[PDB]
Amino acid sequence: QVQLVQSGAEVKKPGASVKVSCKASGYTFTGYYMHWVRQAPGQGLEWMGWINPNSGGTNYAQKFQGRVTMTRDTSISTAYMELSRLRSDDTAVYYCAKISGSYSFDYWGQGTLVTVSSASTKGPSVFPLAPSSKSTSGGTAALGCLVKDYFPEPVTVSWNSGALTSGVHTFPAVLQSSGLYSLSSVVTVPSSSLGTQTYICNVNHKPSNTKVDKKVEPK
Amino acid sequence: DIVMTQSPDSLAVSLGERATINCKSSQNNKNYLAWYQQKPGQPPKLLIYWASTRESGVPDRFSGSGSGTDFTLTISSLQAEDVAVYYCQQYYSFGGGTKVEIKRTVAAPSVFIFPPSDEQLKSGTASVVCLLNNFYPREAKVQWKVDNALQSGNSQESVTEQDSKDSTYSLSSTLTLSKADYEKHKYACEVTHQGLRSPVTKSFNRG
Repeated sequence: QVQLVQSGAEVKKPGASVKVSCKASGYTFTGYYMHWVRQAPGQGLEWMGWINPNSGGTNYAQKFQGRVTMTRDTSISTAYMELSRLRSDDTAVYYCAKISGSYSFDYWGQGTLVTVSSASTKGPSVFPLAPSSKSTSGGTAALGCLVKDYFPEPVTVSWNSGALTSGVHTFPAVLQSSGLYSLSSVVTVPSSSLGTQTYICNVNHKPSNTKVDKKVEPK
Repeated sequence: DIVMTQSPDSLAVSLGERATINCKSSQNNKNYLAWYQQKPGQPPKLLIYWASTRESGVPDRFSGSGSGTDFTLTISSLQAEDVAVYYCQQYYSFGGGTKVEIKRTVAAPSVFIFPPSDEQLKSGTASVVCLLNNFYPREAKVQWKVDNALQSGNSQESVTEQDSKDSTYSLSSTLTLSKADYEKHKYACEVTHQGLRSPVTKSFNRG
């Protein structure tokens, strides 16, 4: 079983460097070139370079020449990608991928989110979106929670500790001009439930070690 | 020096029907073209290499064809499990990606509006949220009105991934004002969508 296991998400300020690792197992590490590919949020895939793990020889995309350094430690079957002089547009999920004999990437690391920003880590403020007549249509009421002004990504939201999954919609976060993210999570329920069933949104922002449980009450 | 262009950028195909994605390159006898599927939060998954060789474990409904400069990923019988972004790749170039979604019958949004909470108002800001729930297709027009004044360029929208169960979308539109701006006015979200015979407006008075 081939696995490529990358290091965890990082947050960096403009001008800093980041180093991502990629531990290979399940095949002969030195027998296959390791490549790095990155993907900015919502955008496409961008190849950065390769390393020959058997020699340390490298080749980098011209866009990254002079800022990227790829190395490997064969004793622990680990490839490394360092990107220096970071700017916010280096915000991306960085992937290591093992090339195959067909010059395709058959195995990928799970990705490492690197956020490049001057913003400081910050847990969200969680505000109810309360059901009322103005969020009631044909026996169905909508309610939700507004998850505002957090950094970095990601946050997870559940409802009633995961017991409520039907009708739940958690929206992708938007990045505000302040540099902070905000999203909403909503659920639609039978109106007849509003006076009997408690609805609680569970908001988890592991980067700031913030968990918020917000009861959302009608009117 | 090699540039890969995919066509179309986005594609809606009904359940069980055929989806085709094209990729043309800028340019042993192998074609060295790969197709990848990527779902949110996951690395891309290799589907096809050497232009037409399926990776073992990839369902037979995925097939690749093409030679020279022009290549095609075909999905026979699209399943909801196939909703994803697909990428082609030649050497170190990737196509820009093609979003594939399930096409389904038109479904009008249910519209809901949420005033700012007092908690937020005490913090100094006021977010008004307009929810468009379970609609199809994805195109929807959300207009904000503040004392009947049409709002432009001061709201932010976000749209879910297509719901695997009913193939709909939901959309949130957030009008954010300072507490001071919010107090200066007495709030409506007007929704236009293919499934609505006439626009739906939800409104509330501050207070």
